Amino acid sequence: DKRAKVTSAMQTMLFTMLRKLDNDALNNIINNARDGCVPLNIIPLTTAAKLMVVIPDYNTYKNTCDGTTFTYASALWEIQQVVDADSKIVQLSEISMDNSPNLAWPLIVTALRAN
Amino acid sequence: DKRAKVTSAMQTMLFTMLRKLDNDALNNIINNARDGCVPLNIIPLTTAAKLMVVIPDYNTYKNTCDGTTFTYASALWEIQQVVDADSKIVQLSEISMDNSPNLAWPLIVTALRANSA
Amino acid sequence: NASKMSDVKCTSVVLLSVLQQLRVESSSKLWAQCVQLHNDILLAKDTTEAFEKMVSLLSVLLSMQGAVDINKLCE
Amino acid sequence: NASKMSDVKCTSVVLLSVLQQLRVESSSKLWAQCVQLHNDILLAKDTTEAFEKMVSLLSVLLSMQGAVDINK
Repeated sequence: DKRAKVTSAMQTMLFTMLRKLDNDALNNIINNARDGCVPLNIIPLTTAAKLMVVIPDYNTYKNTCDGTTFTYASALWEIQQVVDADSKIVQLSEISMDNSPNLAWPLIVTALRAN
Repeated sequence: DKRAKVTSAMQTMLFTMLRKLDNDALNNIINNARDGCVPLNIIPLTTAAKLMVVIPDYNTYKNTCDGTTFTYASALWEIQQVVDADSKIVQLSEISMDNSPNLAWPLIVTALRANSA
Repeated sequence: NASKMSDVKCTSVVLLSVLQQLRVESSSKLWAQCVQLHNDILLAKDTTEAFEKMVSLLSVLLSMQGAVDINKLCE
Repeated sequence: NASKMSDVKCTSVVLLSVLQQLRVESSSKLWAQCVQLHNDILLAKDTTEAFEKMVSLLSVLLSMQGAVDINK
């Protein structure tokens, strides 16, 4: 309807403006969201604040996680837990190229903001 | 408190964005408004539609009016009425360089759009 | 000029928000006219139409006497 | 830098309007957080603060599953 056409135009313009801003942190969270790596809470800005993010696949995991460090929104996050689609814990050693087919994706990462 | 500061910041940003757009019709109405030449109602967009504007002084009048034509917002307008600050009707013949000091500025011009946008 | 279209549309959203804060009444015909102009700008396909509608929408703000200080806002 | 500041402020007003149209206002406490972030961006001292607050505000939209389609 008319409301939907206006909304579509406004949302399209929003993303065009964001792209033109060309800020590293905004680009990072938008590109991640395009791949299905999305936050589950408001991304916080202070040390040790909590962040939960969906990690949809092994490629996203490897591009965002190194050891216990998650890199996202131009910041570092200390991974606390990784849980599967069945809410069951996943040990980091299980998240490998060869073993990932056996995990219940998507995973949810819970982390705390570093420095 | 903060509500008035947020409003000031939003309004300042609005005019900065308008300046960056650098459109002649927008620049004309903004620059006229800065000089006190302001619309009294929403500017219409169709042929023969009505508009009222404050003309603050003879310098503005000379910059915007020639005969029965008012030029404003990148459009031409046919003048229907000029009233002075005493709410008296000014016939267009009296708004001359020689008679301008006898008029009660500011004037309010009522006009109809000459052509469609 | 297609490169400016996103900026005119962004500005139209700001302008409508500025008018809302100035208490332009929701039930008013003027508010309905402001909303229609904003919607038409957002839906515009060429800058010529967007700018003509922006002229009308901006005139609402310019017409509110002493509600804003235009010289201050343009310093 | 200054024009980046005006553009990010404009974008924050658009982002709040997009959230408003998605009916976020009915969720009063989330909406209050969104308004506060928008206000922080409009009052931001420098682009670093504006962009950090915009990361938080945009994350509200990105967290709304299926509410929009980012790929388009």
